[PDB]
Amino acid sequence: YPLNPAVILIAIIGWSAAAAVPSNIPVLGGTGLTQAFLASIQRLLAQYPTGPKLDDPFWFYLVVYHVGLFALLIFGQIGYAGY
Amino acid sequence: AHTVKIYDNCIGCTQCVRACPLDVLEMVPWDGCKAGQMASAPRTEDCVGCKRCETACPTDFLSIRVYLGGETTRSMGLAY
Amino acid sequence: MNLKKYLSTAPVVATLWLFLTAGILIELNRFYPDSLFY
Amino acid sequence: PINSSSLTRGYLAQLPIYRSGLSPFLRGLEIGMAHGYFLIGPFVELGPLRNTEMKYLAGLLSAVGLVVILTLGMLLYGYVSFTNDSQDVESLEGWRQLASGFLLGAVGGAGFAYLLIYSFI
Amino acid sequence: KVKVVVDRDVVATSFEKWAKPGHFSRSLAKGPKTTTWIWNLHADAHDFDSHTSSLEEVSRKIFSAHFGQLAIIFIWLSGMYFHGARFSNYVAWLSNPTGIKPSAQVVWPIVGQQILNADVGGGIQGIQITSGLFQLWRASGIVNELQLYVTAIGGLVMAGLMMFAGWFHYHKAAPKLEWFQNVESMLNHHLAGLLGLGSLSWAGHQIHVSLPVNKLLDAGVAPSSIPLPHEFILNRNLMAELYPSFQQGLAPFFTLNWKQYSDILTFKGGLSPVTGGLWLTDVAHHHLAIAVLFIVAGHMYRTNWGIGHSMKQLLEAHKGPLTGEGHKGLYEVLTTSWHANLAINLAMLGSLSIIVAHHMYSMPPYPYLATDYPTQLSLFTHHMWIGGFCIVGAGAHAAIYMVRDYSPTVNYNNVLDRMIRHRDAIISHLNWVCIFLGTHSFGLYIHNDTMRALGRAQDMFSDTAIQLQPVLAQWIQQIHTLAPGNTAVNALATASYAFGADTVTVGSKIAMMPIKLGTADFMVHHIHAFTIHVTVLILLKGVLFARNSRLIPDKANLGFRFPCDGPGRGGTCQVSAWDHVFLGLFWMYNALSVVIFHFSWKMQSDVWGTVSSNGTVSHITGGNFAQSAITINGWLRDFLWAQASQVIQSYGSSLSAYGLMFLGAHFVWAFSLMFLFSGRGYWQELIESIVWAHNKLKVAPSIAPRALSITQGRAVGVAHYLLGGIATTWAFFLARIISVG
Amino acid sequence: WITFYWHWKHLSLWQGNVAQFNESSTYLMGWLRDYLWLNSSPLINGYNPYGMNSLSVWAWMFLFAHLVWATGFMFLISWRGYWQELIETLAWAHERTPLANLIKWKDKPVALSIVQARLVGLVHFTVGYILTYAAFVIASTAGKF
Amino acid sequence: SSIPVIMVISNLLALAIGRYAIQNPSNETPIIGLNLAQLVATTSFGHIIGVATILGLSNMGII
Ligand code: CLA
Ligand code: CLA
Ligand code: CLA
Ligand code: CLA
Ligand SMILES: CC1=C(/C=C/C(C)=C/C=C/C(C)=C/C=C/C=C(C)/C=C/C=C(C)/C=C/C2=C(C)CCCC2(C)C)C(C)(C)CCC1
Ligand SMILES: CC1=C(/C=C/C(C)=C/C=C/C(C)=C/C=C/C=C(C)/C=C/C=C(C)/C=C/C2=C(C)CCCC2(C)C)C(C)(C)CCC1
Ligand SMILES: CC1=C(C/C=C(\C)CCC[C@H](C)CCC[C@H](C)CCCC(C)C)C(=O)c2ccccc2C1=O
Ligand code: SF4
Ligand code: SF4
Repeated sequence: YPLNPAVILIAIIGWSAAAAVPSNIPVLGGTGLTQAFLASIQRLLAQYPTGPKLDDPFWFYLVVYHVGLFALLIFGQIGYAGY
Repeated sequence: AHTVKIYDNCIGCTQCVRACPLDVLEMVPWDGCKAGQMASAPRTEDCVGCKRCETACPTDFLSIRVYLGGETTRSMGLAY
Repeated sequence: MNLKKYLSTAPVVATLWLFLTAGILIELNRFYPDSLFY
Repeated sequence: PINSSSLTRGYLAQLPIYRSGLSPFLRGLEIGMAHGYFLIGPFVELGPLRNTEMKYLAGLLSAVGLVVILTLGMLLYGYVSFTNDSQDVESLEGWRQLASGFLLGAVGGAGFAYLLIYSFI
Repeated sequence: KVKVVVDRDVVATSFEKWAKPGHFSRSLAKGPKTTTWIWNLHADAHDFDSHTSSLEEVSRKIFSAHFGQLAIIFIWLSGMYFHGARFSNYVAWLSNPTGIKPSAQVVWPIVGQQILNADVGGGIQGIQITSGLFQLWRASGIVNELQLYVTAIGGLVMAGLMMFAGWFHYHKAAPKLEWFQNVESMLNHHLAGLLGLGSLSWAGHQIHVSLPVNKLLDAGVAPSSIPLPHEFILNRNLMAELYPSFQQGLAPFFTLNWKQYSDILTFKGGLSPVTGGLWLTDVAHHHLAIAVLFIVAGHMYRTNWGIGHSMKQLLEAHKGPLTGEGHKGLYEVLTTSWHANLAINLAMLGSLSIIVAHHMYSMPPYPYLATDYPTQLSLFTHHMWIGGFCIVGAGAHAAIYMVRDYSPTVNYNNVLDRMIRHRDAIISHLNWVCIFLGTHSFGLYIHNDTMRALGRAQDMFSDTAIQLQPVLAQWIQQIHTLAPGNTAVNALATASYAFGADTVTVGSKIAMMPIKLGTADFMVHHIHAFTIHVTVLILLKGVLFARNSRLIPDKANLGFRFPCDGPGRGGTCQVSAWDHVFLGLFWMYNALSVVIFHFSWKMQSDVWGTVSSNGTVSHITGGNFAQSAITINGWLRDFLWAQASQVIQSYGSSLSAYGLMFLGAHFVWAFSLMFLFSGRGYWQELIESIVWAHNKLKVAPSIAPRALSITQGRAVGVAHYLLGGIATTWAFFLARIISVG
Repeated sequence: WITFYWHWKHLSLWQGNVAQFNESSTYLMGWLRDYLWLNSSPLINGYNPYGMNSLSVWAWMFLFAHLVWATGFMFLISWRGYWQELIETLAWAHERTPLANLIKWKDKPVALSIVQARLVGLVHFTVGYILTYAAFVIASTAGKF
Repeated sequence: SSIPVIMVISNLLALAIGRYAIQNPSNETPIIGLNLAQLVATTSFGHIIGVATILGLSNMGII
């Protein structure tokens, strides 16, 4: 297994740029997934002690980002290792 | 260990010896039956007491008999 | 002759005999209902 | 970096039970400290006196109670398992020193966890 | 390459072998000397790969036997339609779906059994049915008894054709092995031809018959006054009145102006407020979308024209560095073993029956199903049981594959071989997970029983004490509630009201509403996780150790089904793969019993019930699940004891058959324990004394009486245990829900 | 059967409703409904969501006894070979688990013997049978009078 | 007007994709160089791609 930690560098920029496309409107904004997700952490780390509720869409921006990131980086391992 | 005995009504068919998965039994020369051979149980230290030998014995009643005795690593069939 | 041998097999004759038996008992209770004594 | 063998046995090698140089007592002591410290947690927060003034005391005493049973268990194991006696852990003398280490460690570790929660309540 | 090749006039049609019991087996053909032979005849009758070594001859029996099964299914369906036509209140029920109880079984007046002809309404007396046939037939647009009669006759003609085809493809035109091994062709045809065209042609029925009939029924038109289905096809103006898109005809389909069919093909979600069923315009569109998917899917596999995938090439390509030769060999395994295929197919069909159970209660697909609580409870429970049995069967056939069909040459360093090579790691970890799940799921109930009994309600796992909120399930409910207009932009309403949003009522009765998950729901879900992991432990252990263990190194030679390898090695009772299936059945029974009890109680407590004019929900068991379902005592008292009231008070009423069957089923269950707890050695010795008495009176039979085999004792035991246990719940459920629902 | 009969006949006598026994005892639903189901109510309400009373111990014992009875079925229905094969994997796992594999059994763990499991199964069955009825016969009578 | 144009392009692209995509193309056809089986296969793909694209742009109010 060649490893090469640069797979993680491509996994971030590769997914983030693809996820930063402008969407329609609701429970996202129209900016994108990342722009909503990076805005969700900004207004949550502002109140560092008191964490999010189940009502908050942060939990959706977390799962759909990570389940997209983990998908893009796992398929990143197979590609670099198995040319 | 288990005790395996061969009684005189043994017809020397070899079926018990063929059935034994532990090689406990063997056929020995004997004038007592037409087959000219009798089952023997020389290696009963290896006998697990599965009674495949008795299942195979065609005589009524059995000519080979397994008396389950004191358990050992070998007789309990333990690979640990 | 082979069909008749089949119809003489245990389960067929048992089915037909117990059908006939059940029919007689059912029909006796249809015409003589609620017989608690002779 | 193999992961299965290299990182596994590399990590395991540095654990107090396996680490080269340690006397049975210091292996025990390190194992004790680690266990005593975390073992107080469930008793403090989920025990029958968790919503009383005795929440923390009850939690500490319970942990010491459990640790005593574990140490007695250790001693019984060693007595039964090791008829032979030597300085190494897997021996009558070594296992008793390990047990002594574990008990001191775990009572101290428990005590230390109790001290920090009182310090930073 | 893909060709039809058959042998002609391969088996003469003669009654000769009918008069020769056990002709099919070399061991049985000689006939009985003992009663064991009679059982063996039946146990072996369908074990075709034991009769002959020829894969061709096995395949041909299977294909022909399958037609026998379809023939029987057609007789059964025909029966259901004929009973609907002749002995039902279906026509009356169409005019009052909420008021009349569906009934399609009338009992004869004999020995007082006519008490079972219940006051169901619609001018008949009969047994209330829970199969949901009326809701199915109403969804299909059936309004009169002629339509049901003609379907029943059609069914008998299909049964006849299936019998002819079974006979024909065994006796006259038997396909060769190479015909059956056309898996690529079979999958193209089954995907595009069976599922694709099935769904397309059904969508056709829905758009042309179901839609117009149900729209007029839902508007309140008298079913007799509704135009017959063919009038909607003949007169397009009739159809255009109901769905204006029919003005534009098929021009919008060929021109890709598909939005014109927004009236007939919708994405409304939710339920009809009239019927409490899925919108049939949603269902018609679903079936169109599925049909396309399946017709497209069935172009995947290479047949006679170069294009398409080799399933062999696909399997062999899916090879990584952690899984050796990967899926190499599996194409050979699945083209040479019927049991391998039956293993997969039962796993998926069984798992499908369970998915169907969950989807059909929560998204009630049929009109007036949701508020027919007997039907809802019956359909969920039924499809759970069928699913459970199929999954255990998957275990049986996976293990039969391992004993009879597995070769190390085919499975060399492939995923199957590699699994066998760490069976100890697999089973040790699953064992551990079963102990972890059992202690931390069932332990919570025992903790709770103990704390409640000790007067320590504040020390319990409950919504009001130590809360275990199923926060992930709660979070998923929220996402599904927020879906319409958001992540499902064109969906007007939720897939299911089970997830959130509104309470749907039909009359006063609740069709569906949000199913709130709390501590009681968290706890029972971990029981389900637990009971499923253990069942998997038993069946998977059966498969991975089918051929050998450290205990029995030559287990494959002893076969799939054998009682033991004797009392030695400490005792080897129930080492066989068959005995794992035997044990798997009890755990499946355990697992699914708790599922259908969870369902029954949760739905009665928190979902089903009445909504007043004020608009206050009164549930059947008034929300007792949250505080009662967190202790075993609560299950015993507030579920079994409380809800058994209906079945045990049923004597002298139309539900008395359920009371009788409740006791009858308890009897059969208890009777099973005689077989499960005993051994044939006792029974053979008892029979010796009974045989002595017959010999004394010169009335001993030539067919020597034998105690059942060790294996048959177990088979009889588990069969009566399951029959008794399941039939008990059946009587309990139907008596309960027909009374209170 | 003997003790059920004694108890129901006496419950009916003591209540002054001999007619209940006389009419209900001639069919088995009468026994299930008018004896077992009817008299279970005080017992199973020994504790409930609303609180607990002096019958809580009989309610808890009752469930305990049903559990013990059912645990017996495991030993009576599932026989040795299943268990010995499972124990083999657990022995395998223990020896290959780091830290844990420093600890050694002195006695090789094996599945219970064929006869042992009959005895252990019968003891759970018998204990469950006795404690279940003890809790019922005491709590049903104590709860009623 | 846009529907025939997109459909012809999608069919022509699927035909071009087909020359590289299909295992062992014909090259015994005057201009397209695919056999009838492959022509039906590619045009079938071109229809699915065409219908899906058209419905994509129609849903987005582009055509
Ligand atoms: C089996 C599951 C189960 C669970 C989870 C609980 C939980 C609880 N019980 Mg109950 N109880 C149970 C079953 C259970 N019980 C049963 C079967 C009975 C018999 C009737 C009882 C009878 C009972 C009584 C009489 C009492 C309790 C009490 C309690 C509470 C405190 C117990 C305590 O201090 O534990 C101590 C726990 C530990 C020392 C450790 C637990 C295990 C650790 C956390 C595992 C960690 C593994 C880790 C992740 C591995 C990582 C390794 C590496 C990677 C680093 C707690 C809420 C008490 C209470 O007051 O209730 C509120 C109490 O008085 N229980
Ligand atoms: C119509 C007349 C007919 C005749 C004379 C034959 C004759 C024969 N068939 Mg053929 N066959 C037929 C129709 C016929 N078949 C049909 C309709 C089918 C499609 C199912 C087949 C498919 C078929 C197969 C797959 C096989 C045969 C075989 C045979 C031979 C042995 C059959 C035997 O012993 O069955 C006697 C068995 C029965 C009478 C039981 C039949 C069970 C039926 C199908 C289902 C019963 C319904 C339901 C389950 C009942 C439940 C009731 C409840 C009490 C539980 C014999 C030459 C076998 C053979 O070995 O030939 C060389 C063989 O393997 N046949
Ligand atoms: C369009 C093609 C087509 C269709 C519809 C089917 C359908 C079926 N096959 Mg398959 N099969 C096919 C092609 C097809 N096959 C090909 C090419 C092969 C060789 C590669 C196979 C090899 C095969 C085997 C080996 C087996 C099957 C079996 C089945 C049945 C599975 C059980 C089921 O789902 O019952 C669903 C039942 C129905 C939908 C009712 C009966 C339908 C009948 C048979 C007619 C359907 C088609 C007809 C054109 C309809 C006309 C419509 C009308 C309006 C004009 C099912 C009837 C199994 C079986 O049960 O065989 C008896 C089985 O063992 N098939
Ligand atoms: C109520 C009846 C009952 C109970 C309690 C058990 C229990 C068990 N079965 Mg058995 N089983 C049963 C009926 C039962 N079975 C029957 C009738 C059959 C015949 C079909 C079987 C056949 C069978 C098979 C074939 C298998 C099982 C397995 C299991 C184990 C599952 C793992 C687990 O959860 O362990 C944990 C224990 C429990 C959940 C029981 C109670 C736990 C309590 C509440 C918590 C702990 C209490 C604490 C330690 C007590 C201290 C008190 C003390 C100091 C006095 C578990 C030991 C499987 C197994 O071994 O999995 C690894 C397995 O493969 N069973
Ligand atoms: C989450 C996570 C995890 C886990 C974790 C863990 C597992 C941890 C643990 C930890 C621990 C478990 C710790 C502990 C500690 C302890 C301590 C810190 C102690 C100390 C003590 C002291 C300080 C003292 C003592 C004493 C006294 C006091 C007295 C006398 C005696 C003596 C001396 C003993 C991991 C990593 C996997 C991964 C990532 C994430
Ligand atoms: C209920 C029931 C029944 C009934 C049944 C029925 C009555 C059925 C029907 C069915 C049907 C009646 C079907 C149909 C079908 C059809 C189809 C499947 C078609 C299709 C077609 C297509 C696919 C097309 C194509 C195309 C294209 C794509 C291109 C252009 C042109 C066209 C359009 C031509 C019975 C009796 C069995 C009994 C049991 C139950
Ligand atoms: C009760 C019991 C028996 C005894 C049961 C036997 C032998 C089966 C009884 C046979 C029944 C009664 C059918 C025989 C009926 C004849 C075919 C006659 C029919 C007459 C008419 C109805 C046609 C065992 O042999 C056995 C073996 C292994 C484990 C447990 C047990 C077990 O529990
Ligand atoms: S099977 Fe019996 S008769 Fe044959 S050799 Fe062995 S002991 Fe003798
Ligand atoms: S008790 Fe029965 S199953 Fe167990 S070893 Fe003996 S003969 Fe075999």
